[PDB]
Amino acid sequence: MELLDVIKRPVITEKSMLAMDEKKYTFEVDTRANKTLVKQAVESAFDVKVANVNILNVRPKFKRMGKYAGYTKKRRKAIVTLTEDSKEIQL
Amino acid sequence: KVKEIRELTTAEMLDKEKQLKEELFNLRFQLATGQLENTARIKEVRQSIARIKTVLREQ
Amino acid sequence: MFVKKGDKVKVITGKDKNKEGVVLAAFPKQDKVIVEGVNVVKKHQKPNQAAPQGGILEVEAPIHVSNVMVIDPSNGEATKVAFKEVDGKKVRVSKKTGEVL
RNA sequence: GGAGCUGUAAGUAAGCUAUGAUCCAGAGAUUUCCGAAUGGGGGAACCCAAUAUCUUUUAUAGGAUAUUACUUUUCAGUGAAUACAUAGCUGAUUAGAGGUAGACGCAGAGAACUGAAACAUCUUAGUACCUGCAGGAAGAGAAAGAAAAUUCGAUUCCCUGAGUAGCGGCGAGCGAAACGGGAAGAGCCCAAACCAACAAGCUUGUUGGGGUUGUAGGACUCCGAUAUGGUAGUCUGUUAGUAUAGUUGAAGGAUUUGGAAAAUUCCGCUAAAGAGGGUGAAAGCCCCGUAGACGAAAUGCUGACAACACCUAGGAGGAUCCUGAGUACGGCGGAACACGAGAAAUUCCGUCGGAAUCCGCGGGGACCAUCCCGCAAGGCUAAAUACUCCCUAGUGACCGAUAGUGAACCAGUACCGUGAGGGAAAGGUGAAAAGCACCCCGGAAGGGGAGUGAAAUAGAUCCUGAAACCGUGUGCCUACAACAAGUCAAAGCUCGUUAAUGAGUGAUGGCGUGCCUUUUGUAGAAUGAACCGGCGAGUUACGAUUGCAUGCGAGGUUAAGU
RNA sequence: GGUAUGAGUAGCGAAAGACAGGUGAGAAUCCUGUCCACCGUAUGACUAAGGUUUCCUGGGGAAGGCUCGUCCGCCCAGGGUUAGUCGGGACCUAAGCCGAGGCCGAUAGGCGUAGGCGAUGGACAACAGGUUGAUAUUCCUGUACCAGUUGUUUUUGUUUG
RNA sequence: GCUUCUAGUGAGAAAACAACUGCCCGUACCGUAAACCGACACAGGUAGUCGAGGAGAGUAUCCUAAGGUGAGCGAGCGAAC
Ligand SMILES: [K+]
Ligand SMILES: [K+]
Ligand SMILES: [K+]
Ligand SMILES: [K+]
Ligand SMILES: [K+]
Ligand SMILES: [K+]
Ligand SMILES: [K+]
Ligand SMILES: [K+]
Ligand SMILES: [K+]
Ligand SMILES: [K+]
Ligand SMILES: [K+]
Ligand SMILES: [K+]
Ligand SMILES: [K+]
Ligand SMILES: [K+]
Ligand SMILES: [K+]
Ligand SMILES: [K+]
Ligand SMILES: [K+]
Ligand SMILES: [K+]
Ligand SMILES: [K+]
Ligand SMILES: [K+]
Ligand SMILES: [K+]
Ligand SMILES: [K+]
Ligand SMILES: [K+]
Ligand SMILES: [K+]
Ligand SMILES: [K+]
Ligand SMILES: [K+]
Ligand SMILES: [K+]
Ligand SMILES: [K+]
Ligand SMILES: [K+]
Ligand SMILES: [Mg+2]
Ligand SMILES: [Mg+2]
Ligand SMILES: [Mg+2]
Ligand SMILES: [Mg+2]
Ligand SMILES: [Mg+2]
Ligand SMILES: [Mg+2]
Ligand SMILES: [Mg+2]
Ligand SMILES: [Mg+2]
Ligand SMILES: [Mg+2]
Ligand SMILES: [Mg+2]
Ligand SMILES: [Mg+2]
Ligand SMILES: [Mg+2]
Ligand SMILES: [Mg+2]
Ligand SMILES: [Mg+2]
Ligand SMILES: [Mg+2]
Ligand SMILES: [Mg+2]
Ligand SMILES: [Mg+2]
Ligand SMILES: [Mg+2]
Ligand SMILES: [Mg+2]
Ligand SMILES: [Mg+2]
Ligand SMILES: [Mg+2]
Ligand SMILES: [Mg+2]
Ligand SMILES: [Mg+2]
Ligand SMILES: [Mg+2]
Ligand SMILES: [Mg+2]
Ligand SMILES: [Mg+2]
Ligand SMILES: [Mg+2]
Ligand SMILES: [Mg+2]
Ligand SMILES: [Mg+2]
Ligand SMILES: [Mg+2]
Ligand SMILES: [Mg+2]
Ligand SMILES: [Mg+2]
Ligand SMILES: [Mg+2]
Ligand SMILES: [Mg+2]
Ligand SMILES: [Mg+2]
Ligand SMILES: [Mg+2]
Repeated sequence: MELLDVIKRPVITEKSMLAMDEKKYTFEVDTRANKTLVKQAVESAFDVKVANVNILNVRPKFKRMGKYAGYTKKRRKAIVTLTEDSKEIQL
Repeated sequence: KVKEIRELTTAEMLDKEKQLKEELFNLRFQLATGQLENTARIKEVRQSIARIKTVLREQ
Repeated sequence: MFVKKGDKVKVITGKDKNKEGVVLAAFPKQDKVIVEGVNVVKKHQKPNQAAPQGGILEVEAPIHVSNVMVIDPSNGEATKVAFKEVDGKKVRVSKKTGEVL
C-alpha cells in the first residue's frame, strides 16, 4: 500500500489531546499496517522524527438503529511519539 | 477531466496522481477535524485519481 | 414527463381546476409536479426550521402530472403535446395549433 | 436518452448538470481477503516463508511486484543399487483438481416399512439413499434385425396391439413384443488382405496408400474414367436477419353531485389503437400505453452466399489371399430379458474349458433336419424424446396474508440446538401529511381545546373493526329460597314496533336430568369440548360398471398426429 | 390467535438494619454521613477458561429489574485496551492428527513412509515506583537486559591462515 | 535451544565507546460470578495462585485483620396449621 494511504486520519479525543501534550500523536491507521510502516508513513507525511510507535487494534463495536443491529468497523490506532529536538505535527 | 489527462504524458500523470493522493490525505485530515467545508471534494479527488489510473492502464 | 420545469400549465382536474401557473419543480419518478398557487396546504411547523415562531406555513403540494395541461404560449389555451423534429432538435408541438413548445 | 440528479431515507451539509448530468443498453478497466486454493501452515476470511528485482533507512529492521502445491502429458537434463540401463531427481511443457439445477441422462452399489389380509419365494424395487461420469440433452443407432399376408429395411419417441400372449408360493401380483398408424429421418469410418517408403532383427515394426461387405464384399488381375455428386467440416470472411437500449404513435368539453369526476346529463370526435395500467370515485378521447410505423454505435446468436477444407468412381474375372480368438460357444455360479430354471431360446457378469472361418458362421424361444433371414466378437453419427436453477414476454371459471412459497414485511432471518438440523411471527392513515402550529392539565405518558382534512370514533397499536372478555348508565326483577335454568300459564310495572290478535321485564303456578361420541342400555359417577374467532375430513387422474341424457344406428367411433 | 376461570389468589429465590441530611414531580428501595450487623482457607486479593463491551464519563426512566426507583450489568451519546523483555507466533517436540510418493480397496475411500501439524510439557532478554475517569512488567521516571546495525578508537589475521 | 568436535567455510576478526534498529496477535471488564455452564440479576456447577491474628496440631472451630457485604418487595399482627 502507498505510504499516503497507511495513515487514515488523526484521533481527536480527551485522551489523544492529553497525549499531544507529551508530543505523541494518535492516528487511525490501515488495519493491515505494521508499526514500522506507520513510522515510515508518518515521517514522509510530516517531516518529523519518530521516537516510538505504539499500536493497538480496536474491535468492532455493536450498535443498533431502530430495528437494525450491526457492528462498527474495526480500527487500528497508532500512537506516534516524536523525538525531542524535532518538529511537532500541527493538525 | 479525461480530456486533459490524455493530453499529459505518462510522467506527468504519475506526478499528477501523487499530488492528488496527497490532497486526499489532507482532505481526510481536514475532515477528521472540523476544517473541511467542501466535503464533496473528497469524491472529486478520488475519481480524478481513478480516471488517471484508468487512462494509465489503457495506454 | 410531458411537462417540464418552467412550463406554463393549466390544471384540468382537482380543486384548483382551471387555475394556471408555472411548474416550480417536476418529480419525474413520482409523475408529480408543483404549480404556483395550486394545491396549497397549511402546514403546522414546529419552529426548529429557523422560523422563530413556528406558525402555520402555506406551501404548494405536488399534483399528479396528468391533472395538468401545458398552455399554448402563442394562444393561451391548454393543448396536448406532440413531438415533431425541428432543425434536428426534437421539440414539443402544440397539437391544437402547431406552435412549438 | 433530454432535465434534472447525489439509492432505500428522510434530514441537514456539500455538490453535479444544455461543454448533456442522473438514468438506460453493448463493450472494456479496476476487482482487497477467504474459498478447489494451489509457496508453507491453519481453529475459512489469519499467520509464516524462499528466490529474483525494486524501494525505505547511514544501516539493520520495513515496504512493493513477480515466481514457487499436487498429479498427469510430452521434451530436455542430471542420475542408484549395477556393467550398459532403469528407477529416482531438477527444470520446462501439458492438462486436470472445485462448484452446480434439490431437474433431466448413463453407470456402479443398493434398503426397509409395505402388499401378499401372518410369512421365508414373491412384492414394495432395481424404487429411496450413496458414488462415479456426463451432456445440453443423454442413451440407442445403420441388422450375425423384424418376419414367414411375403416380405420389411439403422435408432429413438407417440398412438395401438393389451391388461392380450405370458410370468407367478399359478398366490398377491407382475406384464410384453412384432405387425398397423404417426413424429422425425442419414448415414458413415476402421481392422485384415495387398502396395510403397523408412527403420530394425527373409520378417517386423512405423508411416502413407489401399479397403469396408451378405442379391457376399474386398485384395488381386484385366480393361476405363481423372469426372460427377455430397457433407452431421472452419471464430474464413461478406451479407441479411435477430437479441440486448429506444423513437413515434388518433380523438372531450361543458353540465349536475362531490373534498376530488373518470360517475351523471348534454351535445362531439377517434379507432389498423374499445388490450391493460395510472390519475383525488367507475376515463376509447388526462397520463403510461395499445394498433400501427420506425430505430442500432457495440456485442452476441442464426440463416444464407462465397471461400477454403474433407469425402464421392464403372464393368468383367475367381487361381490365390483377407473379412475382428482366448473371441463365438460350452460346463459351473449369478444376473438381465414381462419370462421367478423352467421344456428356456436371446443378452450379460465371474470361473474353467474352448470353434469354425465362405464347401464358413449366426438367428428363426429346448433340440435336429430343411428352408428362410442375416454376417457377431471394431468405432462414430443430426432429428423426432427428457428436464428448467436461470432470462424475456405473457396466460389462468389459480391464492388473496391462518390463504398463496417457510418467507408479500431486511426469512432460511429471529429463535431453538454441541452439531447435523429444526424454524416463526409480522401487509393496509390519507387523494395529498396537509403526521395536529399555538394554548391548557401533567415530570412525562396521556389527554382537553385550537387547527389540518370530505371524514381523526381516518392521529400513526392509524381502512373496515365481529365475537369472546372487561366496564359505565338503567327500564323491569331479586335478600324463606334448592334452580341443566328453559318451556307453558300469568298479575304488575316500563315501553311504542317492518302496526303485528305489539315489545321488554317478570312475582307466582305447571312441566322439565345439557350437547356430542360410544353403547343392549348414558343426565350419566363412561368419552370429548375453558370460551370466542379463523382454519380443519370422500378429492382428482386413469380404468371397470350401472342409471339418466344426446347423436347416430347394424352399426357406432376415431387415437397419436398435422 | 385472542380472552377468560382459578385471583387480586400462589409466589415475589436461603441474611440487619436504623436514622439524619441531600437529590428529585415523586424515594423503605438513589447519593452522603453515622452507628449497627455479615464474610474473612472468605462473601478478601489474583488469574486460566468462558463471556464478548458487560469497563469509563455524561444523560435517560418506555421496556427489562419478581416491589419501588431519581438507580442499574438496562436504554441513549461519547470514550477506553499502547510491550524487543508478559502470554502466543516468527523456537521445540508428546498424545493425537494430516500425509508427497506408497500399500489396500465395487465407487466413495481406508491405511501409511518421508515430511509436517499439534501443549496441557521443553526453551527463552527488566525491574521498582509513579501516572488516568477508563490501560499499564505495555505509558512516564529511574536504572537494566537480549538480538542485531552503522561508525570511531584499540588490538591481531590475512590463505605455514 | 545449548556446549563441544572436526569436516567444511574463510578475509578478516574481536574489544571498548557512541549513535541507532527490534514485526504480528492478546492485553478493557466480569471471573467461588447478576457479566461463565444451569431458559432467570436461579440456594446448583466452575481448573490454578495468595489466603492474616488470638486460642489451636490445623487452611478445624469461635471471634476478628486487610478487604469486602447488608444480598431488588415491604409495613403490621404475634390465630389455627
Ligand atoms: K484452504
Ligand atoms: K432444476
Ligand atoms: K420384506
Ligand atoms: K396384512
Ligand atoms: K451418442
Ligand atoms: K393393457
Ligand atoms: K398369497
Ligand atoms: K477410402
Ligand atoms: K388525471
Ligand atoms: K384507462
Ligand atoms: K448484429
Ligand atoms: K433362460
Ligand atoms: K430370428
Ligand atoms: K435375420
Ligand atoms: K375511518
Ligand atoms: K346491565
Ligand atoms: K318455571
Ligand atoms: K374413566
Ligand atoms: K390466565
Ligand atoms: K381471574
Ligand atoms: K442514571
Ligand atoms: K511478545
Ligand atoms: K506453556
Ligand atoms: K491491560
Ligand atoms: K498459636
Ligand atoms: K485462621
Ligand atoms: K431493594
Ligand atoms: K395476625
Ligand atoms: K401447629
Ligand atoms: Mg500490542
Ligand atoms: Mg495458501
Ligand atoms: Mg403382509
Ligand atoms: Mg397519445
Ligand atoms: Mg363522458
Ligand atoms: Mg426376472
Ligand atoms: Mg446362441
Ligand atoms: Mg461362461
Ligand atoms: Mg439374404
Ligand atoms: Mg439426438
Ligand atoms: Mg404465510
Ligand atoms: Mg384480514
Ligand atoms: Mg408461514
Ligand atoms: Mg367510525
Ligand atoms: Mg380502525
Ligand atoms: Mg319457612
Ligand atoms: Mg321475598
Ligand atoms: Mg357396557
Ligand atoms: Mg358429561
Ligand atoms: Mg356429576
Ligand atoms: Mg375435558
Ligand atoms: Mg383460593
Ligand atoms: Mg430476595
Ligand atoms: Mg462474624
Ligand atoms: Mg473455615
Ligand atoms: Mg458501570
Ligand atoms: Mg452512567
Ligand atoms: Mg418496576
Ligand atoms: Mg513464550
Ligand atoms: Mg493417514
Ligand atoms: Mg496421494
Ligand atoms: Mg515422524
Ligand atoms: Mg521469559
Ligand atoms: Mg481497571
Ligand atoms: Mg486488566
Ligand atoms: Mg448463583
